[PDB]
Amino acid sequence: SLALSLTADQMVSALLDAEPPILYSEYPFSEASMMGLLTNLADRELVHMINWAKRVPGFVDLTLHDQVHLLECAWLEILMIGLVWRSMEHPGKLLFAPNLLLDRNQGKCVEGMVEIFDMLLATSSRFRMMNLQGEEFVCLKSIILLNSGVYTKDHIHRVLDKITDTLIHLMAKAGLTLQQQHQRLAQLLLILSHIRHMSNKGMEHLYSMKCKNVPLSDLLLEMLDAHR
Amino acid sequence: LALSLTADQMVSALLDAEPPILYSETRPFSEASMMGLLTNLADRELVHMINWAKRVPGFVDLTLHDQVHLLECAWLEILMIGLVWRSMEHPGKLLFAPNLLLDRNQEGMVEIFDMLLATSSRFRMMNLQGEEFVCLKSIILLNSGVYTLEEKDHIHRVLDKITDTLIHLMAKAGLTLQQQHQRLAQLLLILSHIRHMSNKGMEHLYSMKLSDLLLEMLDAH
Amino acid sequence: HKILHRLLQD
Amino acid sequence: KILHRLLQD
Ligand SMILES: Oc1ccc(C(=C2CCc3cc(Br)ccc32)c2ccc(O)cc2)cc1
Ligand SMILES: Oc1ccc(C(=C2CCc3cc(Br)ccc32)c2ccc(O)cc2)cc1
Repeated sequence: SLALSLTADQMVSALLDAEPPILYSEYPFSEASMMGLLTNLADRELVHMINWAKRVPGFVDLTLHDQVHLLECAWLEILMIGLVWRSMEHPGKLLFAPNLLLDRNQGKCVEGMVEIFDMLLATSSRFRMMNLQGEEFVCLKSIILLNSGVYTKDHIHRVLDKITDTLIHLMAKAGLTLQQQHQRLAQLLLILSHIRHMSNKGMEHLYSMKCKNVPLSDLLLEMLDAHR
Repeated sequence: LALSLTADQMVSALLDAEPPILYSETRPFSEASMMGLLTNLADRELVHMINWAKRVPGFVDLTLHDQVHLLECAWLEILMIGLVWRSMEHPGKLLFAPNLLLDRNQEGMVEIFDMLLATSSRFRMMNLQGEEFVCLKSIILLNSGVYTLEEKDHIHRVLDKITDTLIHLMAKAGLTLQQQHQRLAQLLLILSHIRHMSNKGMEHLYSMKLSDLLLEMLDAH
Repeated sequence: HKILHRLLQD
Repeated sequence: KILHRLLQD
């Protein structure tokens, strides 16, 4: 059903209208305060992500258990790619919230945060150089949701192909030649490999400071325990 | 340099650069013994991988520092995609070595085992070709540590070439343009899982931290 | 069971 | 590093 029938334009418009809002931080130089603000922000973002995921064409058709699995698998990836997208027009900076601009120096408070910060900045620098469009971003984020946990399925692959056809459509409507269409497609999808890496690095750090007592939210704890 | 080779020359170069399938050291037991063998095998596989990377078009044009970093970042990925490739026509089993077929029922091992099995089942479903495999494996080497003064547009140029190489193979396979984009996407989305299996595999390795070369590769993370 | 369950249904 | 040495040899 519902997703495979829609045209590329209808696919884009659906994803654009489904976009989660940009939330604000609580109104930093401490490990406790730093993680506290990020934890609070991430938890409130998760609630909007779940509803965004619902408006993702094809995600509804999945059973509840599979919807849970995909969200548990890619929640940090989706949070990070959104952060990277928000930080595009802020080079050398990470826009967690409109009232929370951070550079790599402020990540020195929390262990492991500096390394992830640089990887996040490098990703944002890549989107800038590639001049990533919002229509392409919403496609990449939907792909992460459907792909990341698909091997841990036939219908999901069909929806993934639809988003692929959608990405090519966007590039074809941009004036790019066939060679430039495949190539840019490859360049975008290869970044998702790096986003996966940052998520895994971010996951193990969160779990590290979870057993070592900032008190993570109950929702975050559930998402985190899905990765053991 | 290597940015002039045609799609056919690119494939042939990678196919000729292909490392051999090493044997391991046939009774029953053991978890320690199990990871002792996999460590011994991977250690010897590393030596071939290092000299395999040299034959990868464009890799030799990079500095010693970058070559070290790229290999440090993707060595477990390259090992795992090779493992998955070996176990294509062995459903439900992993071909670590021609004299080593392990099933799922034989800490954290079985979790990665199932992911490796699922990846192999995916290759079988898509009917992955050896020409496509050597491209993906080369992509891993160049892409995994490209985002971790100096420009890396050369690496992107080689990556774009391998993309063209992949597409050229599929156009020769009789696939339509739509089928060409799709399967291209399908192949590259697997690299996300290959990255994942490596990360989960990496952390389990430096939690039980015996090979000397492996210790250097492992401490890099 | 899980909070993710309720938010996925509500 | 052994890796750097093997990339030389
Ligand atoms: O409980 C947390 C704390 C931080 C994170 C995030 C990240 C980003 C940087 C980072 C570094 C480390 Br170390 C650990 C986690 C995180 C994050 C939060 C919100 C976003 O929109 C995006 C990411 C998520 C949940
Ligand atoms: O030191 C090691 C031990 C095992 C691995 C591998 C794997 C596969 C399964 C596994 C599970 C865990 Br937990 C950790 C590592 C590994 C592996 C070994 C050889 C290959 O050709 C491919 C992969 C690599 C280095």
